[PDB]
Amino acid sequence: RPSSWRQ
Amino acid sequence: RPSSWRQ
Amino acid sequence: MGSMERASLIQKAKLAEQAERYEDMAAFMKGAVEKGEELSCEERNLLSVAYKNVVGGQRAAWRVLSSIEQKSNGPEVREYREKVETELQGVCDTVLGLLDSHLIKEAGDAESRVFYLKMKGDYYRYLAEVATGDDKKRIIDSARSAYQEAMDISKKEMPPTNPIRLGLALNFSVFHYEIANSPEEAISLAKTTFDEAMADLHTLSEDSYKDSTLIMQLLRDNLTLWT
Amino acid sequence: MGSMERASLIQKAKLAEQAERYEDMAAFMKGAVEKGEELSCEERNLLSVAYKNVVGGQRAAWRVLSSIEQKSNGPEVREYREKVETELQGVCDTVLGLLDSHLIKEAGDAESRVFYLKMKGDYYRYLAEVATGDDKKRIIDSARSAYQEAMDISKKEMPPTNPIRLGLALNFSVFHYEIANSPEEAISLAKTTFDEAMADLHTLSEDSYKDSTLIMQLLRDNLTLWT
Ligand SMILES: [Ca+2]
Ligand SMILES: [Ca+2]
Ligand SMILES: [Mg+2]
Ligand SMILES: [Mg+2]
Repeated sequence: RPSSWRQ
Repeated sequence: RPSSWRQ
Repeated sequence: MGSMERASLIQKAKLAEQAERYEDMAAFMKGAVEKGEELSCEERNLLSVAYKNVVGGQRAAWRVLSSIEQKSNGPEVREYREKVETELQGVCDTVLGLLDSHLIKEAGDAESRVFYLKMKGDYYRYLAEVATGDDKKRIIDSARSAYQEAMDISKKEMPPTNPIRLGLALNFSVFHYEIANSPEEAISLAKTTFDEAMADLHTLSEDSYKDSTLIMQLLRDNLTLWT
Repeated sequence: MGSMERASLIQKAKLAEQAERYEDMAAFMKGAVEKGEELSCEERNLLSVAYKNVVGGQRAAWRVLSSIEQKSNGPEVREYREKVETELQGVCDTVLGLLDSHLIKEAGDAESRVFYLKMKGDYYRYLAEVATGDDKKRIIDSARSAYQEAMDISKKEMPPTNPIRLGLALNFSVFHYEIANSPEEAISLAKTTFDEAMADLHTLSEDSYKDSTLIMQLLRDNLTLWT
């Protein structure tokens, strides 16, 4: 559900 | 460019 | 996949579809085909969806790399395009091998035989998209011959609104436009297919009407692109 | 990849990225790492993007299958979830092996050492997501230890707006919330990270401001989800 780092 | 069949 | 039950391979192909794991899906359906029994309508669709998604991703990658390669004209871009191209050809050869051993020869009903011949036309078309050598004309004629047999059966044995008949005509029209350099043949086929389907819609249930009109819209989209 | 030039592997990794062929990308960057030279900033990003996309697809598939498996509770769903799970663990083990042999021990600069330790925390976190056995606590502590070392270095050596420092804090906060069952730690870390970055934005160029605020927005999105 939560956002981790993404390019 | 043109559409072929797709599901 | 030789040691897995046929029913387990089919079940796992459905799971792989839900997980968007199309390479797994294709391997499971290849294993199911190699059990040697004919495929049901649902099972044929699973086979088709699996390999269409695998080769569809390879075709998309090949076009990206081919475009980069054309703009460049070291060896790396050509080498990597060739690698992707070889893997695509391998997938097409695998599908064609399943059709030839022995799906087509055991397919007696119009619905199955036309489905597999459409498939054979499509995978020769994908081979044609990347072909540049001595056999490119033969590859094109192999696609044409498979599509033509499927068309002849579909016109005698299926109503004009049959979704497989419609999807076959759609793809054979794309073959004419994109591969055979016959855009007038492509347009005529799409228009005649659309018009005869339109005149048969009155015979259909609401659900069948939805199936047929969805593919007719793809024929319309191409005609709008082409005219 | 032993027989390909390092520069050719890097070039092909960039081509694979453009073609969205992330498994190829990861194999090319694995080959580049195995040449034994340290990685540049750009090269580290290519390594990370490649494996994040590969394992990201596996994680998405694992969650689809795990959900189906939970709703079911034959062997097929469990068997296929296990297959995907094993392939994911293999990819995580490969990345961790590259970090351990020998990326981390040769990384002396803050930017490279923090980057690789963040990576080590992330791939242990992905192992933790699927872990259920004797070593699940040890897997969690391995993620925690790598993240903690990276945090300690980043706080001493990098400004609060540094994108790697921000992305590390973002991911360690997700670790706290999702893996360590420490939602208050997750919220406090996200808030303190956001607030100290906000107070340092005035020092940045327009381009650096854009980089930092983009990751701060991800911290904000999580705080909004969590509070
Ligand atoms: Ca038969
Ligand atoms: Ca060094
Ligand atoms: Mg070739
Ligand atoms: Mg397991």
